Amino acid sequence: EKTEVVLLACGSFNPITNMHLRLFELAKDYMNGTGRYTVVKGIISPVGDAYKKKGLIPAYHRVIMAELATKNSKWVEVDTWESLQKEWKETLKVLRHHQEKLEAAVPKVKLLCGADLLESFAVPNLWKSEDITQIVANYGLICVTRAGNDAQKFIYESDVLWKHRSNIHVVNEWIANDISSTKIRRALRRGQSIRYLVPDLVQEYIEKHNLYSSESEDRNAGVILAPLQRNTA
Amino acid sequence: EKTEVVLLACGSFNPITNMHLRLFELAKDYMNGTGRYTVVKGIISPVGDAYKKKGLIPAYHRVIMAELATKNSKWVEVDTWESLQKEWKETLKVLRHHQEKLEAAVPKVKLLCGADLLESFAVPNLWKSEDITQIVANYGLICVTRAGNDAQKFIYESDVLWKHRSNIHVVNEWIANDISSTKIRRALRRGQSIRYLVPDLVQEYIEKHNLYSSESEDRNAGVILAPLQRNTA
Amino acid sequence: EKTEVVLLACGSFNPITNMHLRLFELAKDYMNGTGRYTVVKGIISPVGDAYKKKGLIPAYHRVIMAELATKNSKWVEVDTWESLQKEWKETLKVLRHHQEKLEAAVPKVKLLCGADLLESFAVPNLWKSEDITQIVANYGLICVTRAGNDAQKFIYESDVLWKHRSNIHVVNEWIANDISSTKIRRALRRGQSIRYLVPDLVQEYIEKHNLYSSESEDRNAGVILAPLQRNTA
Amino acid sequence: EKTEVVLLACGSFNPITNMHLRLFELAKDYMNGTGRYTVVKGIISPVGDAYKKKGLIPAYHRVIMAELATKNSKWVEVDTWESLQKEWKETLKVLRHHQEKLEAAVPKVKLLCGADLLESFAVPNLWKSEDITQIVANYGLICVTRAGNDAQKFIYESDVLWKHRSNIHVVNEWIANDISSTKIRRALRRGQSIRYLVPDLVQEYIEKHNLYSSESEDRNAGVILAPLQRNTA
Amino acid sequence: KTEVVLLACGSFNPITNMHLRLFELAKDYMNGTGRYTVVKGIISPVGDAYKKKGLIPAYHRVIMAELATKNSKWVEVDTWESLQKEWKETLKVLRHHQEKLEAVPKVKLLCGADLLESFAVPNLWKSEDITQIVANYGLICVTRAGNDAQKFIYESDVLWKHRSNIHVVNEWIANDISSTKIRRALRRGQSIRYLVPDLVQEYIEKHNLYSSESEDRNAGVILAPLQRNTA
Amino acid sequence: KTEVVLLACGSFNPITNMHLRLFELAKDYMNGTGRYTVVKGIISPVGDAYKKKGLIPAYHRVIMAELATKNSKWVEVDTWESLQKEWKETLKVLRHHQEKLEAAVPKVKLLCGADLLESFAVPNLWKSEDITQIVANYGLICVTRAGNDAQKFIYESDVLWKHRSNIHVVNEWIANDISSTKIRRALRRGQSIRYLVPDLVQEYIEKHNLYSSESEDRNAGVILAPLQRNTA
Ligand SMILES: NC(=O)c1csc([C@@H]2O[C@H](COP(=O)(O)CP(=O)(O)OC[C@H]3O[C@@H](n4cnc5c(N)ncnc54)[C@H](O)[C@@H]3O)[C@@H](O)[C@H]2O)n1
Ligand SMILES: NC(=O)c1csc([C@@H]2O[C@H](COP(=O)(O)CP(=O)(O)OC[C@H]3O[C@@H](n4cnc5c(N)ncnc54)[C@H](O)[C@@H]3O)[C@@H](O)[C@H]2O)n1
Ligand SMILES: NC(=O)c1csc([C@@H]2O[C@H](COP(=O)(O)CP(=O)(O)OC[C@H]3O[C@@H](n4cnc5c(N)ncnc54)[C@H](O)[C@@H]3O)[C@@H](O)[C@H]2O)n1
Ligand SMILES: NC(=O)c1csc([C@@H]2O[C@H](COP(=O)(O)CP(=O)(O)OC[C@H]3O[C@@H](n4cnc5c(N)ncnc54)[C@H](O)[C@@H]3O)[C@@H](O)[C@H]2O)n1
Ligand SMILES: NC(=O)c1csc([C@@H]2O[C@H](COP(=O)(O)CP(=O)(O)OC[C@H]3O[C@@H](n4cnc5c(N)ncnc54)[C@H](O)[C@@H]3O)[C@@H](O)[C@H]2O)n1
Ligand SMILES: NC(=O)c1csc([C@@H]2O[C@H](COP(=O)(O)CP(=O)(O)OC[C@H]3O[C@@H](n4cnc5c(N)ncnc54)[C@H](O)[C@@H]3O)[C@@H](O)[C@H]2O)n1
Repeated sequence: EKTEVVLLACGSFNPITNMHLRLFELAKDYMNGTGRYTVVKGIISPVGDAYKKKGLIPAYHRVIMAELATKNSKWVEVDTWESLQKEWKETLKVLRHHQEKLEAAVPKVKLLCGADLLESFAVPNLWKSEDITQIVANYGLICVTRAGNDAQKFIYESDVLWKHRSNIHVVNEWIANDISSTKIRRALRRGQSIRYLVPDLVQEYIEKHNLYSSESEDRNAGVILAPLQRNTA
Repeated sequence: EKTEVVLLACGSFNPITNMHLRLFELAKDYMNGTGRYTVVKGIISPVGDAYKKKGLIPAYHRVIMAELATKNSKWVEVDTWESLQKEWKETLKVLRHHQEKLEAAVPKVKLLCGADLLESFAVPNLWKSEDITQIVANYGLICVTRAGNDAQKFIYESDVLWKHRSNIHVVNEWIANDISSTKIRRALRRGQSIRYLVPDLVQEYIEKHNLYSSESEDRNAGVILAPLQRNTA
Repeated sequence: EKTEVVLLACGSFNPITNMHLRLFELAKDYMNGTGRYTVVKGIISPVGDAYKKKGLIPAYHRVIMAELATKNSKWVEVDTWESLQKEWKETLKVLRHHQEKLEAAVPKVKLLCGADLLESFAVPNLWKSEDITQIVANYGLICVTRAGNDAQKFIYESDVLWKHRSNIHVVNEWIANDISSTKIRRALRRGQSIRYLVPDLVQEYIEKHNLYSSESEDRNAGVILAPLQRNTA
Repeated sequence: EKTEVVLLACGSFNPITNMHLRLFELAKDYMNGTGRYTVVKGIISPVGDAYKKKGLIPAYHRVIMAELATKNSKWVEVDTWESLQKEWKETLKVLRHHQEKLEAAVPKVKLLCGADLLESFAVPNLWKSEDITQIVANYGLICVTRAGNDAQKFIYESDVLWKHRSNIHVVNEWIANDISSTKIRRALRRGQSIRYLVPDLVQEYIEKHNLYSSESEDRNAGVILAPLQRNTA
Repeated sequence: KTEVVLLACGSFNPITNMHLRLFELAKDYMNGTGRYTVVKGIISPVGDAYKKKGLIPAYHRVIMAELATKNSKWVEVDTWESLQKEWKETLKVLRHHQEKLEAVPKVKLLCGADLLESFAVPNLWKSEDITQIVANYGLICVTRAGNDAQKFIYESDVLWKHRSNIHVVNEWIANDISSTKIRRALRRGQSIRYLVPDLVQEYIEKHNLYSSESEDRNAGVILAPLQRNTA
Repeated sequence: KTEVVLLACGSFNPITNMHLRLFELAKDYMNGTGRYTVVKGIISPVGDAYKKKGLIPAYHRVIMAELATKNSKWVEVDTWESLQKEWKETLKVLRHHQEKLEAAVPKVKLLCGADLLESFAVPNLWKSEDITQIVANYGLICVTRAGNDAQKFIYESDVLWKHRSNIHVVNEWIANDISSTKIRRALRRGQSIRYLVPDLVQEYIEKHNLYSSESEDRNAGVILAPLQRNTA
């Protein structure tokens, strides 16, 4: 009766934090709460290094931190397909990849994300307009956020999003958590504690290997983010 | 050279969450960061049932969760003295109890709190005025908050806090993660997940004893908060 | 397939304005837009004089203004049942009266209101707690507003509303209005035009009978609102 | 004794809405209210197609809607001069034309506008600086807005406007209902009701001719707004 | 062109650059409409009978006001209200000054939005006093929160009805040197140089006028207006 | 207890009660920490080579600064910077004054508002090595009403955060925003600026009719010296 859903979260996870994990908890409670869906699985998909984002450390490490973070998760797992791509892959292709994989009574894959990601649809050249359309019309978004009217507004201001609003589920986050990866790296560079902001095993892995520093933050400096490069050219 | 410091936090811890542990980490980085102090220990002291606060579940439950929460901490521990007293004890007595206990070169106990508690100083009949003075003049306050200017202002607006401002340290939390006990109890009453908001051992203990509910929320309904009863009469 | 719905707006309509009529258009588009409902009728039900609200003019006139306002509406009508009650009737009973009437495959009546009304649920004694419960659980509320996180938040802070959140639909209204009856009456007493804020026929009816003045505003001065008097005593 | 005044509003009126008409009502109450003026007429002057604004439908439709909107008004009418010119006309010329036309103890024509228009004086190349000076110095400006202190600040920040401020009247709208033309088109594209947001005859005219759509919104896409083209090149 | 006399009542406990600033702002504004001509400014310190918490001796407040205006061509201090052994309503102070001028310029009350909004504080003003002040004299209300004052006026049928006699003067230079904050600064021994005129600063320092003790004067005592009007 | 000298660089166009208030606030703060003793305050107006739009002749600015502090027991004016032919970096001004004191030696600290601090992010306005040296070897006493604005600006910058022990954020609780810009605007419109600046500065401006639409246009279109030098 209810539609089975698989939550897919793409992102750089640089590094993964408690907020990324909360995203799944919140979305699951929300989708299951509607009485219309059954969340069967969650997937964390770290982006490959060809994404070229500034300060992005090696994919293998981000994949290991995510596995450590979901070690004790009964329903959330890590998928490495994206991390292994020599050519950065569009989110639309990742969704397609996962939907097809499930096909091989079939659960539907929905993109799990936050407000920022939804709003980035308006950054020039970051997304191919046709991609935005197929993502909302054929897959769906589960957008979690502390600024719900911020997202509702953004959806209202765009004809394509408004038209497919039935597939964009905005999930309010009442507990104010804004544990960004960027503030974690900043904390690490300064020798500050990040305990209780990221799983214990992740924090331990990061400190053991000094993964984050001024130097790592410099990776890809002056380089153009893959999507931008490819959509402008 | 450096003044050694023991950070003490009184509160209901109903229940303890990642945020209370996070307060300790933050306060310690800040105090050690000044170069003028060395934080040798943190103490979590749950309030005894005589506090009579609404929704306050039994102290043994709150103490065990706080103990489970700090089990894997190397410097934060729980002290049960206050929870075991038959009569509710003023924060100043708790600070004094602990300061004396250390005398037996001697570390200074300092109160660790959020802006809310600092602000509660103005609540009529909540604090004896000589208490506030002794606390800030003889012990000290380490006030952690996301609303820095709020606290700075509160201090600026009181002749006494301002006079002793050198003994009051406002610590800014740039990684906003406000996991209140109230929001946790609300989530629990609603069957929502609190995974990653509190230590796994705390969650497991909450689950096993089905701790928070509409009925628990009702405890002490209509009773008058202990310090209010005492200071009024 | 789709659930048929009848929207019922209770209120003083003192006087009815363009925003009251907008409520129906918005709600209808929203409900039919979900693809899960079919709005078959709108009902404006002006409150009887026994409600005793300060400044409330005779019900006969409020009913006439509502009739004139919906003269050209194909689906929104006026029901006088409430206006004729010698004893003020609780909204729950009005809802019940209309649902029973429909039972003579049966459409469901839902209360159409704005966020102000939803929030009035917290005014001490204004609403019987069990009434609120039965309204959200057995009928439903379609709440329109320019402050949706206003309403969303109000629902999140109440266990009973949250529990029945599936029966409460928040409809964002992006075209920022704010045309309260109270400001229309203030305008009239000041001899200001209210054309284009209310239907032409309503404006003309008001002008012809000098309905609103300082005298009309004093009606019921010093009298307690019916629900308050009945729930307190 | 009292200076007679003719309020003139230039604009695209694409489409006209209840808000554009309320604007005249408010300004009239204000100007007459001061005891120093007598408003004898209001003129809506739709901009011609040569303005080249994106999404601007043909002037005949906009003029007709505007006439339908004012058919039932006793003092506000539509003037077509501006729209009949082959070349887009500077607002100052439109004002001059009308002042001259009245000289055929003579009423003063004053520009009637919202805050948006006022603030557009800062847009690079949108207005020749001598035009601004002449408009405010020789005719006058009646600025109706819900952001009164906003308009006041904009005037304070400009030497030109401040110097002639006695000829600028900021009228506060306390009964806000910002029904922008942009939001009306947005609603039309989406099949949403606009009943009670525009005069019934406008609404019916739009509906009979299916006026707004994705296609109309594209008109002049990529074409440079006439004033910009003129004052730049 | 109507001649206007700006009358400012209040504690001036102590007078600050902001109070003086009020006159300059109002003058430029009224004179700027072309419909008026400001001829004089009168600072009138309230008498000690007002009984407001922290109010120091009128002798000092009068003296500081005089020092503040010593070099003022058009603003002066009127010690009448101060020498009143019985606290006088603002209306009566306006009358006193109107009647004094006829022995003809119109006296208008100069003030801030606080004072205007205080019309809503229970029993602080006799409603007929409000009506007569706005109706028969006029308010020149200076403020940084202009919409604060406009909304307050819009919300009251009485003030609205007399809106033409209530001139709201915006002040765009965000400065709010309240007396309260000057006292606070002095109790804590911080400098207030450049927030009040040099002579008032020097006067205050030389006599250690403000303190925890001076702040406690009249503690627990009801405000004159509140007493008279409630009983 | 470390002896300190507060040095304020800026256009001072014109100086107002607020710039003066800035010194009083910082000195009270610094002395109140019980770790410092503020011995002197120096106001140093930028030279005309700054080329900032609306910047009137440096000589007038210096004189108003002198009149403003004529009665100041501890704050004085220094024309060295205004007399240089080429616009001088703040780092060089600080250095020049620290070297002048060396002739138990007092430390010169830059006194500024949040704007200047935040200006560190303006592209090409400051050499990054210059920022590091100013904060590491001299220090910043930043006065402001938006304390969290500044605290946050510091928190977001690794170099500033790193040297935060040398950056003191002093909260101004008595809002006192008398910007030079608003003073010039008021004067152009003939409004009174009495009690916004010291009486003597006010009298001087009046006597010389200093600010006008015309002066406000000085250097119109000219690129600010730092931006010019750092882009080339
Ligand atoms: N297909 C395309 O054209 C395209 C353009 S960008 C893009 C993908 O978008 C991603 C960008 O990742 P990133 O590093 O910028 C983001 P990051 O990895 O930090 O975020 C992962 C997810 O968590 C969300 N999130 C983060 N913090 C919060 C919070 N505090 N509250 C609620 N939600 C939160 C983010 O919006 C995101 O959806 C990449 O995976 C990239 O491949 N696809
Ligand atoms: N001595 C007295 O007169 C007196 C009056 S009240 C009082 C004591 O004060 C306590 C009040 O406890 P409670 O249950 O209300 C508080 P709770 O137990 O929730 O808080 C514990 C501590 O965390 C702080 N804190 C909480 N959330 C945050 C946050 N999100 N960010 C930063 N800091 C935060 C609080 O200020 C407090 O210091 C009691 O234990 C009581 O004994 N003493
Ligand atoms: N059953 C009870 O215990 C109970 C308590 S009060 C109550 C009923 O509640 C009603 C209160 O009526 P009233 O005069 O206070 C309200 P009014 O008649 O002014 O409003 C009618 C409806 O329009 C809504 N509304 C008005 N303006 C807007 C706007 N600008 N934007 C969005 N929505 C708007 C209001 O929320 C309301 O739902 C009465 O009918 C009363 O009988 N029932
Ligand atoms: N002369 C020039 O150099 C010059 C440059 S632009 C210009 C003219 O200015 C015009 C602007 O056209 P447009 O498309 O923006 C007209 P639009 O139809 O959008 O607006 C008409 C008027 O209503 C006002 N208004 C709108 N909404 C509100 C509201 N919600 N509350 C209060 N007031 C409101 C607007 O500011 C405007 O004055 C054009 O007609 C153009 O010819 N003249
Ligand atoms: N007649 C009555 O019923 C009545 C009630 S209160 C009253 C009189 O009202 C006065 C209240 O004096 P007080 O001590 O409370 C006020 P204070 O003396 O501090 O203020 C004097 C004036 O300056 C204004 N002002 C203050 N700060 C600002 C600012 N930052 N910006 C712009 N304007 C500002 C105030 O509103 C006031 O008009 C007294 O003189 C009292 O006699 N009369
Ligand atoms: N060295 C470099 O690379 C570099 C780039 S810009 C620069 C210097 O920075 C200066 C900029 O001067 P300017 O004319 O832009 C600023 P202005 O002269 O107006 O300011 C003087 C001082 O007052 C502070 N201040 C201003 N308003 C307030 C307020 N309201 N509250 C608290 N404090 C305040 C300012 O930050 C500044 O430190 C110049 O002297 C210039 O030489 N150095």
